[PDB]
Amino acid sequence: PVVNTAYGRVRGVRRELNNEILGPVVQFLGVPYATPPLGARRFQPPEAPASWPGVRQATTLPPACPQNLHGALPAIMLPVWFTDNLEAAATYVQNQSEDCLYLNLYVPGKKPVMLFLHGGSYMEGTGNMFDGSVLAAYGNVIVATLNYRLGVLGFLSTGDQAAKGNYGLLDQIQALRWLSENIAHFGGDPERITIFGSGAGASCVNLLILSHHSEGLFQKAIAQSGTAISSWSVNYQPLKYTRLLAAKVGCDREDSAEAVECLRRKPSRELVDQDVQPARYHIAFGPVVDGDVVPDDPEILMQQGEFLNYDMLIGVNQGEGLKFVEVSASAFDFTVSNFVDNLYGYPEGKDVLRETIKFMYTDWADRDNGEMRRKTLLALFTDHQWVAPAVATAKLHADYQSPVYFYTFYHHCQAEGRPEWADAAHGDELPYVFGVPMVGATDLFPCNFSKNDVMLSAVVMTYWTNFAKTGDPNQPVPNRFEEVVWSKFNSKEKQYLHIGLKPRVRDNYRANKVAFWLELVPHLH
Amino acid sequence: PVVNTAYGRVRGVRRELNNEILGPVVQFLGVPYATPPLGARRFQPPEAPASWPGVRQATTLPPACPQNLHGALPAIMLPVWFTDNLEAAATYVQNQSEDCLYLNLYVPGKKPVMLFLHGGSYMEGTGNMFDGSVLAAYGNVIVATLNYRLGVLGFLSTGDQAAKGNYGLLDQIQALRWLSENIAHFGGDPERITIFGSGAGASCVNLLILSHHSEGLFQKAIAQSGTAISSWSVNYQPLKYTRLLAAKVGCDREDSAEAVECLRRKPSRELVDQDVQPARYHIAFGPVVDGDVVPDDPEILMQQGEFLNYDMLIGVNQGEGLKFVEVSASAFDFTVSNFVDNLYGYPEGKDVLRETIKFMYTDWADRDNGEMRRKTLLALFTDHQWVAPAVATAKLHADYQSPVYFYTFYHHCQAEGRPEWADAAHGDELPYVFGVPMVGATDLFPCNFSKNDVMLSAVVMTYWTNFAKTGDPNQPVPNRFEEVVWSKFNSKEKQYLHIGLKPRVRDNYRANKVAFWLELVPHLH
Amino acid sequence: QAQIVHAGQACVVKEDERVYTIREGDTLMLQCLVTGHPRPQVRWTKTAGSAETSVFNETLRIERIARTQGGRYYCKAENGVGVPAIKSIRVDVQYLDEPMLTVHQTVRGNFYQEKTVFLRCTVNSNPPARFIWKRGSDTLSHSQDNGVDIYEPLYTQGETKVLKLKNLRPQDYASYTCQVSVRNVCGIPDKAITFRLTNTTAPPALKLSVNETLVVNPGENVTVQCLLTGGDPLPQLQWSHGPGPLPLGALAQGGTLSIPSVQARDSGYYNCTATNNVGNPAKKTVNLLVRS
Amino acid sequence: QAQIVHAGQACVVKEDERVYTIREGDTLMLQCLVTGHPRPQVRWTKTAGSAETSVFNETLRIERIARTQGGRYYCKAENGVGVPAIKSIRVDVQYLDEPMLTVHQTVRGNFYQEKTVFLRCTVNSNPPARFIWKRGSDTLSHSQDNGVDIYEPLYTQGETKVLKLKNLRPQDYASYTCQVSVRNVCGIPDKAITFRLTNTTAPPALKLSVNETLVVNPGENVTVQCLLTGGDPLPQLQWSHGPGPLPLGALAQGGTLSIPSVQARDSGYYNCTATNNVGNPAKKTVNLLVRS
Ligand SMILES: *[C@@H]1O[C@H](CO)[C@@H](O[C@@H]2O[C@H](CO)[C@@H](O)[C@H](O)[C@H]2NC(C)=O)[C@H](O)[C@H]1NC(C)=O
Ligand SMILES: *[C@@H]1O[C@H](CO)[C@@H](O[C@@H]2O[C@H](CO)[C@@H](O)[C@H](O)[C@H]2NC(C)=O)[C@H](O)[C@H]1NC(C)=O
Ligand SMILES: *[C@@H]1O[C@H](CO)[C@@H](O)[C@H](O)[C@H]1NC(C)=O
Ligand SMILES: *[C@@H]1O[C@H](CO)[C@@H](O)[C@H](O)[C@H]1NC(C)=O
Ligand SMILES: *[C@@H]1O[C@H](CO)[C@@H](O)[C@H](O)[C@H]1NC(C)=O
Ligand SMILES: *[C@@H]1O[C@H](CO)[C@@H](O)[C@H](O)[C@H]1NC(C)=O
Ligand SMILES: *[C@@H]1O[C@H](CO)[C@@H](O)[C@H](O)[C@H]1NC(C)=O
Ligand SMILES: *[C@@H]1O[C@H](CO)[C@@H](O)[C@H](O)[C@H]1NC(C)=O
Repeated sequence: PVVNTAYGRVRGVRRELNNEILGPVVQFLGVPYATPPLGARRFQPPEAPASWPGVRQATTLPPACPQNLHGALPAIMLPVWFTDNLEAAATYVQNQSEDCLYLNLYVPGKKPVMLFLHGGSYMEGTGNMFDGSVLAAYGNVIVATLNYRLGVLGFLSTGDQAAKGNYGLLDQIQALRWLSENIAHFGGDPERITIFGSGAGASCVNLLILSHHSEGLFQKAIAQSGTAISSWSVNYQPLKYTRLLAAKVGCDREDSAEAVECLRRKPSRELVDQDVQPARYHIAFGPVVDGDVVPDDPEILMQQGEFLNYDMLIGVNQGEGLKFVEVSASAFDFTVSNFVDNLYGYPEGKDVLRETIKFMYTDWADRDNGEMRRKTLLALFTDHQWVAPAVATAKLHADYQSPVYFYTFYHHCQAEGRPEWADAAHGDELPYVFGVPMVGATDLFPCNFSKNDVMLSAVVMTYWTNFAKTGDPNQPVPNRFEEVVWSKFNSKEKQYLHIGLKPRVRDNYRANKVAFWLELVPHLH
Repeated sequence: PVVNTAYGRVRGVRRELNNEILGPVVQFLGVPYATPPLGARRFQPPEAPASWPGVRQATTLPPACPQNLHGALPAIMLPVWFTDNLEAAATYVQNQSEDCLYLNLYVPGKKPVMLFLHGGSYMEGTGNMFDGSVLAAYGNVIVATLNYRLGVLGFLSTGDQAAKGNYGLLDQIQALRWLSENIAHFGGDPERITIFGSGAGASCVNLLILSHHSEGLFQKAIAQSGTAISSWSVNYQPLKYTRLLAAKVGCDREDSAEAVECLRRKPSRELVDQDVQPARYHIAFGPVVDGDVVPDDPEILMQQGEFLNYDMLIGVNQGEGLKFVEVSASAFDFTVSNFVDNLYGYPEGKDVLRETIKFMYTDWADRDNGEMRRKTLLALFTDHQWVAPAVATAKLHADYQSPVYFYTFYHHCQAEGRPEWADAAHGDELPYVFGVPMVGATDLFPCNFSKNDVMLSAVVMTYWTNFAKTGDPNQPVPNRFEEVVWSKFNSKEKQYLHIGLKPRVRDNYRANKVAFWLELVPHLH
Repeated sequence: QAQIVHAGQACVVKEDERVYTIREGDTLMLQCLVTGHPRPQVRWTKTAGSAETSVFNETLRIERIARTQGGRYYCKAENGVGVPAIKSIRVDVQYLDEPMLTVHQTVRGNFYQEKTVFLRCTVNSNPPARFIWKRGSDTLSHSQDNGVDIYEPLYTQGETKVLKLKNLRPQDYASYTCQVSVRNVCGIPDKAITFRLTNTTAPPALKLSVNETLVVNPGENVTVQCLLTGGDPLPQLQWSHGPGPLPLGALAQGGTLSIPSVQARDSGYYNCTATNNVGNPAKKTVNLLVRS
Repeated sequence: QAQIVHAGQACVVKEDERVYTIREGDTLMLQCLVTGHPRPQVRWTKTAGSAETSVFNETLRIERIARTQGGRYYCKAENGVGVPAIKSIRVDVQYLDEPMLTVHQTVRGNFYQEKTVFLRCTVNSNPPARFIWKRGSDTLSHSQDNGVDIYEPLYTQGETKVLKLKNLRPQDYASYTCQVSVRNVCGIPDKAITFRLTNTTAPPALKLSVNETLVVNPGENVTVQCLLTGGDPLPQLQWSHGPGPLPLGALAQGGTLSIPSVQARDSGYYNCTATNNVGNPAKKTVNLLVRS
């Protein structure tokens, strides 16, 4: 299983899946797609990788980028399965080196390509957690999982020319170029490339939709519970947190090029172990508005129509922000108070906004018990952070004749502390996207999978791969989903597909709440 | 059919109804219950009537109080059938004299008493429009319809001692005393007296609930689409409009007793023909807070629990305020603007209030067409003027252990320009309360009555008379209403009976809108 | 021929119409005056719901009036001549209880740099109270020190007010006083309560000297200890049983619970709670079980 | 080895970063500069959705740019050495159209004494316009003359502003001017529009010289008159047919509609409307029918 590329020759490894219907796949774990950003190339864009004359043996998972899961994790914005199973996640990142710019391919006549941008919170994670072999063997698609520079080493910016930032996004663009001029060797199609991600990875997806550097690299995009307009999507105070971190590692020099200069000397171990606390519901190191890879504010870019007509498949889960609620009336008042003060910049009129928000999210048929208060808090965070930005993005893109397909994931997976009667939290759609029910519960996703889980997983995998092929999620390959036509999404009808055990297509999801946050809350202040 | 009273002897007249199931009744049309308030007694409380030695022949309808239906009617707050059929209403008021303090009795072993306080807008109407003979012959109850002083001659006040006001309410109290010590001669029960009215008459009902002068006079009360806390319930600028009217009739003297003194000389014809325009959604002459018959603000009286535990039966129609809407987005903005400026005293923050009200009453699943805009305006006025004050009154009274029964009238009567698919407007519950379907469509209520109308009329008459008897609307005498238990009303459950073709008992009517107007809008300003 | 006017010349507080405004506990007396060609009957009725709780003397006198006796009254002349006379008074009985200050830090992780602390003050007063927040001897507001907010939460009937400390600065760790005032309507003076916020201020945590479910044979001696593992302001501890109290059980110190002899009646839950107004109270349960 | 920097030294308006701000219709020119060891390819691409509308010369020049040509552009160096170069510009094409003033009295009955009048001003401008209301030569607000309000309605994208006259005083019957300004960003000067509110200002009413449904035989001569029965500012009248226009029909004066000869093609509705910006336009319909 050796294939030559424009750089070198790579030896893969064929493995059989834990499923009697799914055959074998060929895996290429750890092919380099960019020169290691080690010395001068730290805090620098990624250039083309080197060339090796022999055969590099990419039969083992490459190292993850420098992380720190010891203490102070962003449990609010992290996937729930990640926060619950920190051990089964930490086993995936025992090998960390700054030389982490590699990727992994999963291959079953030009097959489509599907690269997965893993998310979380821009400071952790790895593509090694996602075994795309099942999705590949089911979908007749090649599945790619890369590793982009994280946190400090990936998004440190000064707002100046010393550190423009967005280095991880540039690594993703470099992997897109690599696949554009190297997947043909693997029999793949550079003209049917689709990127998909969850959480912060989906934020990166929308960002690359708005970027110029991804002009000819991919055609379709899938945002799963992630957007470029949410509070934690983009960093708008890069120099602030960069100067805090610099002050932590004895690197506070009033010249940005000199502070960046000493920062390139300090070892990655002593940089990733520093914990720069950001503002509530924000990030300290992430994508920034460099004026280059992100030309301007993503919301301004989407309102002015300054983007290309990629095919977008957006969607949200029912109960994202499960970690946000884990209620007293006083506690309700307090968390709404911090909500308004943090997400709206301590605005004059915070009393009006706070009281009308507490009113809007209070079922008055019973205003006594705290169970309902918990439900309305869950709906509060779920609406403001995920549902409203998703509907706004799908609307703005669909207005300029971009084909958009919207989904709402309602059925989740049953685990300990996650009963099947509760809501589908953040990140619970990934097990069905990566065919986890069809190969057994891994230690990271310890779910009591039932036949319904397997069949639903096959349905959503069918939708996603069909979208990667033809741009319509239900056209190549069509037992609850009977003749359900996942209709398009436009600002008129706003139709979405309700994915779950009982599926249907509905016309306006949370229209009153979405119109509340979008069209009324701004005028308040 | 001659009966002696404490004052004189009266000759009635027995008439047979236009129904083969309902037998005959004895009518006493025009018995005097108070001395004519003609000269010095104009703008004065009503004293006991005179005594006649012979037999007064009360076999003809007494005259209506001085009115003016020529020009400038309050079509917004008037019953819809009244505003549509102004001719069939004007025939009832062709005889007008200031000596109008008479009443009418309808009698089928102490029978219960049910006096009807007719409403409208405090400046017109008469009890002669309501033939209680059908309700009497069906309900085994005596039905009374009086005539109280209207408009100027009935509610002119100066806020001083010269004219305390509330003279019409005092006429109603005088009729309550008359019936308390004279209905026993007619075989009626002075200990089971129930007052009921619609519109402004129901406002008067709640007022007499809060009054001290009605201490021993009646036990049960029924408010139909009328409340004492709405904008047009009570006049709070009596001296203003009294001085406007005085300036109109050459009676502007800076001493209140002298202006009242010249006003007693001017003939009633030249006083009722004057049209003093009030503020929008207000009244120029009506009940006032005299500190006597109304001790204080009715809302303060109900919040402080300063009332007696009468049995209350409140309720609202689905689409009251039909006349309010008879839509462009610009027009929506304008009428909401005048709504806020008039009903909230031109308050600083009118922009916040206006925009959040326009948001709260805008179905966002379709915000394009004007049909829905008309529906949300109808719901706006219906909620603010009738639904929210009704729920607030029932809640405040029920909190102090007053038995309250709440109803929502959904099915209306089919007439020209009033298709059966439209909403039950203001005053459309009266034809069923007075058994109109069972005797044929009068010229005032030209409805295409069907069997459903007759049966529903029998159901609501059964409820009302049962309430007049035992205080429970469904206990004496129980074909859609199967085993429906009209449950009580308390602030916990807030249960109401949905009256209509498809009846049920539901727990919280318009809870979000009621909580909006009651608990959120006040803090805005 | 029946007229009534009542004088309110009793030991009632002065103010600079129809309302009789007295301080709570003071002596109320209202003097109803009648006028009739026949001697009319006097009545002092309190507005209580009814489809003999009335004083029939010309003077309505109550030595010690509480909030419960602060409704609306009215006197009435029953004379056969004409309409009986009626005059009403609103008896407004005013007071000002003592304020209650409670800290609320609303915390898991320390991933964000916020360090937000709330200070909720609560009172019960017939006149809606006015709240003045102070830091030591500094009446503070947002226009003075913008590191704090002050607001009155809705749906609490305005009996509480919250002072928010958005991000704890070194100057925030000080002594805060909630000073509540009725504006001396009945001469009632303002009251105050104070809390010291420091680096170690924390809610309470409880340690139980037994397992959760404690199994005991009849007639044995049971002693359970309630121990503290957290709470900078010294928390107070109390025990409880629930539905049926136990005569044998005693609580000499807030931590020590003692049952001399045990019968199957004594089985059930025994909840020890520690409450120092800094966070949610600490609750540790002893499920005492008796074999049978 | 491929670098690009573009100069924006064209006939573009000055301002006291990455944005090229030009007045509408002016000449745009953007100069892309390349740098390469091999001669790289130049590209001036407008961001238009696609999964050859580009100028391949170093200079992007457009003589007359409208609003439609005011998107985002970017130049790109395609050189085989390394990553192709990309630099973007937002071309902000600004303008200020003419304001539109419309009165709205929102009236049935005259039962209330309100007499409320609204004055809605509307503009279309790339920079969100600033609105200044005047009464004659008096820039008015609520703090100056509290008999008026001024607000910008939501859900209209802020292109309109409303001046409310709550109750018409004798001084309200005057001349009101809406003056809109872009603050001279491209030297664009402010514009204005005026309305005279008087005692007789009223919306238009139309009289039809025929019945509603007009029956006509083929080949006949049809002439319908549209007459005015109301509207103080002289309304303007226009006719219309709807789906299919008629060649024979002519409209010499706004009131006179003329059809020389009639065929069954000419059947349908003919709506005459009178519009003077005071209320809802007046609409009278002639249902022209041809026998068959
Ligand atoms: C002591 O704590 C126990 C907790 O076990 C309380 O028991 C709860 O009582 C409520 C009352 O309805 C039940 O709904 C819960 O299910 C019970 N909890 C259980 C069974 O674990 C008990 O009420 C407390 N006693 C007090 C506070 O006196
Ligand atoms: C002229 O007026 C007539 C009114 O009769 C318009 O006819 C309406 O067209 C709409 C279009 O869907 C229909 O929904 C209505 O039912 C029609 N009204 C009827 C049949 O009475 C006609 O469109 C107008 N022509 C114009 C404005 O050019
Ligand atoms: C998970 O286990 C429970 C009980 O042990 C069972 O009721 C449920 O059906 C299981 N779910 C499956 C097998 O999917
Ligand atoms: C009223 O008349 C219409 C048609 O003329 C009829 O369809 C409807 O059923 C009638 N309603 C009745 C008789 O109640
Ligand atoms: C704050 O408290 C910490 C312990 O929690 C202590 O170490 C520190 O000295 C304190 N700061 C002072 C006293 O200024
Ligand atoms: C239980 O304790 C009490 C007092 O501590 C003591 O009087 C009693 O004897 C004890 N019970 C025994 C020892 O069985
Ligand atoms: C106002 O207009 C009326 C006619 O509508 C006219 O009679 C009156 O004189 C006018 N007022 C003036 C001109 O001051
Ligand atoms: C109709 O009118 C036109 C011009 O008014 C005229 O030329 C024509 O002859 C007329 N048709 C007749 C008279 O049939």
